[PDB]
Amino acid sequence: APPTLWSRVTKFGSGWGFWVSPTVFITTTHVIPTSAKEFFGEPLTSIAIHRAGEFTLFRFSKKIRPDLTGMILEEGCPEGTVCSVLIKRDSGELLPLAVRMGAIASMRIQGRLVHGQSGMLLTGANAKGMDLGTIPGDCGAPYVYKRANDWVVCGVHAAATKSGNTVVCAVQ
Amino acid sequence: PPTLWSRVTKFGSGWGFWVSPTVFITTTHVIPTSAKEFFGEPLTSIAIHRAGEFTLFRFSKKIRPDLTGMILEEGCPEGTVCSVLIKRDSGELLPLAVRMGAIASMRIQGRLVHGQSGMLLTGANAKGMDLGTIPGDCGAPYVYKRANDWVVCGVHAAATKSGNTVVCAVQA
Ligand SMILES: O=C(CCc1ccccc1)Nc1ccc(O)cc1
Repeated sequence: APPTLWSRVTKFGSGWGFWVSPTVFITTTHVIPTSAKEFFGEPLTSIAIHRAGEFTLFRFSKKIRPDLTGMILEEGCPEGTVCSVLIKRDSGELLPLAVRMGAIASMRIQGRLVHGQSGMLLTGANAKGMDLGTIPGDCGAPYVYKRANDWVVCGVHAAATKSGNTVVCAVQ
Repeated sequence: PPTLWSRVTKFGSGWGFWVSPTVFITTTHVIPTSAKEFFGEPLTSIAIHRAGEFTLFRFSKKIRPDLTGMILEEGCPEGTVCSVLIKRDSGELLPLAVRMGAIASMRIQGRLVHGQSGMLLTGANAKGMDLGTIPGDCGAPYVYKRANDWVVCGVHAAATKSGNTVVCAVQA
């Protein structure tokens, strides 16, 4: 995946978030620290926060990441698109996990109710574990795919099944 | 915290895999043709067992005492979904699901290669995404989980232009 998309993946609370532009940061709702009153040197009062279940978007009053260009964020992707989940793991290892996207679903994962775009990992037959699949620490990692020359981002990692074979992408 | 990924090591024109502290396996054509020592050990003290495009090195001291011994078998049953553990010079880890078929002699881009046939499950073309293999990937290992155990069953030897068909070189 291009160096420019890996530069947008930022360690955040108990998981990750993604810079769409200089002023727009998206994450997974449950990774946000519940007491936090300041983000990147800016108070709560100076930040626009749109929340839809497990998807949260922050828009700031000034350019946090002026090194960045605005890119396309969409409400999920067509059924059968293959995406990469841009996962950072221990020691500057970068894990772009291949996933085949399916339909909008509502599910129960280990007691919690989750809603988003379901997908199946293309890494192996049994994704359970950290070598071939996801860990709770990967929440907020972005779902991206290439189309006609450009790259699109279409959600953030919300959950994975007991077996690890199914993941859920929270969408706008 | 143990990891399979720690066993994948840069070697000659590609990669190799540590099966145990004393046992390293790779693709025969990536091995350097001019050499006196490999991992600090003089070739003097290295057993080399070649079977076509599969080579095994057994060292006379523990090069990786941090590792336990793993199960190595001569290929896997037909229809087993394996994972090819590709490391890139970018710092990327790319585990791709492959459906293994029959032992075969294959025309792959001009040349004849003997090993276990497989088909990538990412989709007929990777068009710019991390969904297929490149020449530099040769020597990467084929693994799958079976009960409580990882099995390694050979090394990445070749792939077709379209990238659909792959050959896993096996012990024999
Ligand atoms: O669905 C899969 C592979 C699914 C699979 C994964 C693990 C074990 C068994 C099966 N590929 C696909 C990609 C692109 C397409 O267009 C169609 C299919």
